Order: sequence, then structure tokens, then C-alpha cells
Amino acid sequence: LSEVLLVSAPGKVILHGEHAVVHGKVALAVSLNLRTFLRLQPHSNGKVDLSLPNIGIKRAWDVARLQSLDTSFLVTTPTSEQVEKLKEVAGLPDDCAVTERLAVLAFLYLYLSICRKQRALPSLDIVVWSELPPGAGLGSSAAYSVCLAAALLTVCEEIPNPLKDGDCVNRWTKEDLELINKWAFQGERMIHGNPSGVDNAVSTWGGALRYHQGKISSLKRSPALQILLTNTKVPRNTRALVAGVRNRLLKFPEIVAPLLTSIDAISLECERVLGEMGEAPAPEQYLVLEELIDMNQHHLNALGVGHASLDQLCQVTRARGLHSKLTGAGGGGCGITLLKPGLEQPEVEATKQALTSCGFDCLETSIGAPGVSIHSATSLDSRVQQALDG
Repeated sequence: LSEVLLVSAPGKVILHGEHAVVHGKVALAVSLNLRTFLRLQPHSNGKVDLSLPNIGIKRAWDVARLQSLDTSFLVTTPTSEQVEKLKEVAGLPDDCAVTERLAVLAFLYLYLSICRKQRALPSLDIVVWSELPPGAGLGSSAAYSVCLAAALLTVCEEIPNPLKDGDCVNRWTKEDLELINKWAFQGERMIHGNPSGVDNAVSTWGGALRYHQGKISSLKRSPALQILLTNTKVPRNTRALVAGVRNRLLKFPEIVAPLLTSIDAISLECERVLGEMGEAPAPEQYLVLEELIDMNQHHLNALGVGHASLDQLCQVTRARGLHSKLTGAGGGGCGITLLKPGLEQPEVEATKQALTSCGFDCLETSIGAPGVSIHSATSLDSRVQQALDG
């Protein structure tokens, strides 16, 4: 019971698979509970305005001015004609920051695509703030595109509001989520040429996703694991990192091929343990988990995609009985560390602090969390809506 909408979706990280999948292997994409939020509210004032505090940008549009356009030019929906016209509607000042130019065109594209079937363009105050470190291959984009999706579907009533009962959170039905997915994926294409769809799927469905040769599959429910996201703030060129492995594979086939196969076996095994774990996470299960992380990390190193920072990330953590492994392109970026139950909270804090006393960013979150959701504008942290208010 509420016209005002509060939706959130998680970003994504690769647990196992990093560079193997590019070669026919199995990757395991999990949701990173470093959630992104969207506050949607219908106004009487004929104006649609977008506020993204995280980036410090705010834009608005005269609903009247938008309704005017014969926005009928709306499968490969991303058209040169479309994107072009959309920029006209946009109003992005000539020389404009790349980041917000994409943030706005994804909004407009979606606003106009869904509010399209609406007898009249609604006037709403949009605000999106995220917990997700921007530009670290964490999927902050699709978390966004997923929220602007779920929210806009709910408003236009193309999809029902699942909160309708009296909880603090709730999720759409299986059918609606698919609609939410197909839509977000669209903005994603509106921005990232030819994305795979792993990021939106993760943000939409949450939990664990399996990625093979072009296809995606959800994993049998397995509880969310507590981790430690670590950013080494060390820049890196994903495209280059992926070429280094392609070249290293051509040069050393009889050597790398098997290596890939061992990574593959790792995802397979992790998948197994996750599943069987779903039930009662027994110590052996975590052991096995830390065990897989070590091997994957070293394998990734053998592929020559590791880095001084990561070796440090892994060393500082290992000295304390915790295991870490880079996630993503490698060569810097972020890493993952697994916290199993039992470990004294402070010692989890100390480890957190050590990583920071390196010039590293280290947030304690969880992996394999819920997925796109909606909340009662009274729950969550206070520093959250404050960032969505102030």
C-alpha cells in the first residue's frame, strides 16, 4: 500500500570462471549484496527528474515536452536512429561526462519505452544511489538498469507491486522478473554494445547463476555466503588481460588447455558443494570452499592475470586463516575473501583493517543475496534514504 516506490538490486562478481568461460568453460556468477537503490514517486508537477547523488548529477524534463514527441520509434531495439533521436530528447551538454551520458540515455530509453503504453507520460521524481563501487567490473550498470526496470513496470501497472501485503521487502513473481530482465538487458544493450546478459540476470534473480557457452542458468538455492569485497584500486585493462590469455594459450596449448580444464572442474565442484550445502553448511563445506579459492587463484596466476596487489590481498588474508581470490579480469581490480561461521568478529575486523592499511578499499558484504526487490520506505539503513533525500 503505497504509490512511492523503493526498489533495490545487487551487483555481480564472478566466484569461479574468470577467464576460462571465454574458452568454453563454466563460470559462476554470484550477486554482490552491495545493493543499488531507486526511489520512484509520482508527482502532480509535469516534470520527470533524475537524481544520482553518487555521481552528483541531476536532470529534469517537461513531461509536456516529452509527450509531444512522436515517440513511436520504440528485436535489437538499440537502433542508430533510436539512440540518435534519444540524444536529441536528452539534452546532454555537448562535451559531457561519459558516465552520466550513459546514465541518462538508459533512463530516457526505458522511461519512454514503458511509460510509452501509458495513456500519458507520468511525472516522477527519480533518485538512484548505490553501495556499488563504480567501474570495477561489478555490474553497477545492470543493477541500475534493473531497478529502473522493475520500478517503471510497477508504476505503469504492467506489473503488480509485491509489497501490497505488509512486509519490509518482497519480490515480483517469476513471470514479472523475466519481464524485468528482458527490459534491463535492453538498456544494457543501449549502453554496452553487445553485453552477455550475466549482469542483469544476476541483478534480477540474485543468488547464483551458471554461465556456459552463451547460456545462463540459475543454481539450486544455496544460502548467501558472507565475504569481504576488496578493491585494490589498481587500474587495469580487461581487454588486454583477455588477450594475454588468448596468446598464452596459442603459444602453450598442451599446457594451458588442461589448466582451463582444471578451472572448469573448480566451478563444477563449487557448484556441487554450494548445492549440497543449501541444507546444513558443515565446516567441511567451507574448508572445501576455501580450498577451491586457493587453486583458482593460483590457476589464474598461471594464466598470468594476477598482480602484486592481489598477492598482497591473498597474503594478508591467508596469514589469518581466510582465503581470497581475484574476481574479474584480474591484473588489479577487486578480490574476494570468504568468511565462514565461527571466526571472532573482531578478527574479521582486523583483517578488514589490514587490507585497508595498504591503500585498499574493503567492504564486508555477502554474496548470493536476494535480487531485485522492493521495500517499505521505512526499513533499511538510515544513511541510505538520507543519501536518497539530502
